[PDB]
This record gives sequence, structure tokens and C-alpha cells, in this order.
Amino acid sequence: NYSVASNVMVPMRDGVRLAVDLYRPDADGPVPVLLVRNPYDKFDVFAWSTQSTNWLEFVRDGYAVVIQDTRGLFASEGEFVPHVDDEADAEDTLSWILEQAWCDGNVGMFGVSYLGVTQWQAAVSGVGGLKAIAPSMASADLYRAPWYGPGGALSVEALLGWSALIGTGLITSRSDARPEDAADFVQLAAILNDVAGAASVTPLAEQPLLGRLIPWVIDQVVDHPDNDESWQSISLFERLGGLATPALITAGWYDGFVGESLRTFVAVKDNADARLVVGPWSHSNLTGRNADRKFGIAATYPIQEATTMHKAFFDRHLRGETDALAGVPKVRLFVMGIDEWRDETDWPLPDTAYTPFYLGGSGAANTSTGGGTLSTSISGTESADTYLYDPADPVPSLGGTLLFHNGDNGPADQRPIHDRDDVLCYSTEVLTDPVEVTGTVSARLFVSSSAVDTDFTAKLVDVFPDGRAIALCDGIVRMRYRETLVNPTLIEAGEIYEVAIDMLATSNVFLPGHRIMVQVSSSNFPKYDRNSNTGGVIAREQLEEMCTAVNRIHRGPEHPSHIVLPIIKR
Ligand SMILES: *[B]([O])([O])C1=[C][C]=[C][C]=[C]1
Repeated sequence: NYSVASNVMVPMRDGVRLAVDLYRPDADGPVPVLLVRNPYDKFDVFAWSTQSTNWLEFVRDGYAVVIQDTRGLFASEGEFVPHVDDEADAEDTLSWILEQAWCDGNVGMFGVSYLGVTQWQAAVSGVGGLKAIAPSMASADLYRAPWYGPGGALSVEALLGWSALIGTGLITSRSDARPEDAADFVQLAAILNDVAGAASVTPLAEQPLLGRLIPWVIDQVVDHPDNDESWQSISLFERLGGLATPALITAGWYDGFVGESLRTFVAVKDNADARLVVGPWSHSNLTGRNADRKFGIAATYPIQEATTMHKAFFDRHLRGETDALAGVPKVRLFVMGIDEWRDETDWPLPDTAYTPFYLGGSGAANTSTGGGTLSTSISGTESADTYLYDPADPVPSLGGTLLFHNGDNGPADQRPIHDRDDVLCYSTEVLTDPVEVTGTVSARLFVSSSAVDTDFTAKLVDVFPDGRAIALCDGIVRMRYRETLVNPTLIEAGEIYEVAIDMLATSNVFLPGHRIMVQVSSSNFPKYDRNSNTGGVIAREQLEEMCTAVNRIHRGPEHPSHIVLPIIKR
């Protein structure tokens, strides 16, 4: 049995009061507490909970749960600006919880997405009472995920889509109903119905609606393309290695935060009890069912199993039950292809063979019907594949790690974009034996451009016997950020550069009858904004002042372009 207290006002260091809801068990004395920091209304528990845990079970089992409205939203006072106030607000909320009569000195956290990012922001405070966190589909470096990326390109669909979602929330919670609210609601809906079209406006920085409702969209995100001091100020990643806080980390292979979610596991595993669970989900699709790819009912987000695991995790760290995690694996991955859940002892997998698969083939590799090949052997002849990248006609984003723009079809069939001359395809011969690729994926390409800046993309694909070319993982490298995301430099026209493309991670068994395929291009819109091919401030440029670029991929003995695949042999 339990009770629920609504709108308990918690004072922050500056006097601003944040509203919390208290779910407290009918107990004799103090109990362990779990905190959730939410920017989408603490009252609306059903909206996020289905992507997390059946957490009322925690309350029925003796835990107190506190759900808070973040600063400036809904029942909370103050002004809302994403990320900047969460470290301090979390520290003050954790301190308040610890001071209460119903708290036994043990606090934990759980939640998904922004409710996951806020946990990393709470973890770096150094509050002794915080014994464990459980961040799902989260990031500890906001530049790397979800706003930009390891390649330095703006995740424009993520930005405009989320800003429009928050804009809808900021309006239905402010001081009195304004006459322009009705018109603004329709305009925000127009952005959510066509994020690609909203991202196609030039200059990208000119956002009349979003820039008015939430200035941060331009002031912080669009205006800061480099991983500068403004981003480092809200980044938690470098402080993660110094922590000794247990973390139950959940991720999804097609989730926009996957690269960063996995990196947080690697950062905390040595100093504390870190756990990892990765399924085949995208941010908005946790069903395991997609348009052209079904992973089976076992792939559907196992909410009750997740609840049991979280309870066992919290029982060990908040209650002191030393044997609570007995039989529970360190890492649990959904291996695609064979479509089965598998227990592992570590991430990256102990037996990982980082194997180069070289780009080769006779003739031009343009289109799926070209001569592009992939092999573990170095190509014998020096060749080059050339194409024209026009910002007015970018390669459309199809699946992958899309968040808001068609973000419910991660393992998308790539056939609709196969006819494009700007999509270079490289494939292995039809496999006779299974090849498992589980781990971080990257590419090393020898490239040249006619422009002083451009982008280069790489996408890993599983070609099915029936024709389906299913996307797995992808990445991008904006040339000015080839060596560093902090201090960019331009490239010289015609000169060959060896660049690295971070393609995040995947777990897939390429079964017999299938082919391993890699797509190389210079755009992936709106997953990433279009490079202007000018070397200018991309988001401030007009479409008419943008240039086309004649891009080239070099392959052979002296230029061994390849994709590094994390091969597991069992
Ligand atoms: B999550 O809360 O669903 C989220 C947060 C920031 C950007 C995209 C998604």
C-alpha cells in the first residue's frame, strides 16, 4: 500500500521552487528513494513509463518515488532553458530528499531519454546519498548526442523535432492563455508532420517560430557548430571516469543516443557495478516491429523483465542486499540476424577482432548495380569512384538513428535510394557461413573534394536474399572537423585525406545467403544538416550561395579505404 502527495514545492539554492510528486509506501520508518526529473509533466506518468519500467512495483515493494517537473515547466517556478540548470537543480533536489523524514539516506534514479540525461547531471554532483542511477537511451555529452555528433554535423531533425515538442509543452503551461497560442499549435504540428521540410529552410538559423518560443534553439545549438566552451560546460563525460556510482544503462541499436549510451558504460565499468542492456529499438519504436523488418515478440521492450532487473539492481545498491544481482549478466544484447537475446561479460566483447573490409571492384561503384566490392584482402588496382554532391538534392535519410523525422523504422530498406549516382555501394559476395558483427563500427576512407569543405557518410547494410537492403549503423564526417571537433581547419581541393567515420555500433549476424554492404555518400538529410561545400557558417548560408562538390573516394594498395568490422567468431 502507498500514498501520493501532489505539488510538494522544493526550494533550490536561488529560491526558485520546483514541484514534485511523492509516491510513498505505508511503512513504519524511513525508506530508500528513487528520483525522476521530467520536462514533460510529472503528472503525465503514462507518456514515458511504457519506455521504462512498471515502477509502481518499486513503491509496492517499499521504495519511495519522487517525480519532479524541471525548472520553468508545468508546476515548477523559474525559467526553462535545456540542460544548463539540471546539475544544480538535481543536487539541491537530492539534498532535500536526504533531509526528509521518509528517506533512509539511500537515493537512486531511473528514466529514459531526457529523464536519463538528467541522471548523469545528478551523478557528477558528488552527493554521497546517491547510490545508483539507471539511465536509458541517454547521453553524457550533449554535443555528441543528440544535437550534433562525433562527426561534427548538426542533427537538424533531432533539434527541430524536439524543440517543437517542447514548444507544445511550454505553451500549455505558461501564464494565461494567449491569442497567438492557437496559431502556434498548428505551426508546431506542421514542423512535426514534415521535419525534413522544416529543416530545408535557408538560412537554417532563421527560425521565426522556434526561435521565439525557445531562443536556445538558435542561441546555443545552431550558433555553436564547434564543440566549444558552451558545450563543454554542460558535458558530463570527462567527469564520469572519476565517479564510483553504479549504473544500469539501457540503449537501442537504432536509438539516436546509442553511441553515447554505450560510451557511458565503458567510462564507468571499471570503478563501479555497471550493467548494460541493448535492444533493436529506435527512440519512438520499442515494439520490435518495423515496416520491412520484424525482430520477433521477444524483441518487444521487456518492461516486466526490466522492472525485475532494476529492482534487483536497486536492492543491491540502495538496500545492501549483496546477492540481489545473482544470475544477472553484466551485459545483455539483442543480436540481430539470429534475432536472439544473448548474455555477455563485457562491452566491447572480449573476443572482438577489429577486421578491415576493403573497398574495391572493377569499374565505377556508383549505384547498387555498380562494381563495388568488400573484401578482407587489400585491393590490387588503384581506382577511384567519383560523384557530384548537390546540397539542393541530398541523399534522404531512411531509418538508422533518426529521432523525430520518420524515427520509427530504424532497420529501413535502402532500395529507394539505390538508384542514386551519389550513393556508392560496396558489397561482399553472397555469404556461405555466418559472420557476426558486434561492437563499435568505424570507417577509414581516403577522400578528395573539389571544395574546401564537404561531408562523407558511411552506412553498414545487411542485404537479404529477397532483395531487402536493411540499414544497420551509420556515421558522418564533416571535413573541417576531420581531426578535431573543437578547432576546425579547411581542406585543399584535389588533395587526398585519410578520414575516420564513427559509425556508432551494432550487433548483427549476417546469415548465409546474405551480403555485407557499405554505402558511401556525402549527405544523409535530415539526420544531419547539408554541408554547403563552401567552408562558411553552414547554418547562416542561403541555398543560392551554396556550391556543388565533385567528391572522390580512393581505393587500392596505396589508398586502402576500408570499414573496420568488430568480428565475433563462436
Ligand atoms: B528524449 O527525451 O525522448 C529526447 C531528448 C532530447 C532529444 C530527443 C529525444
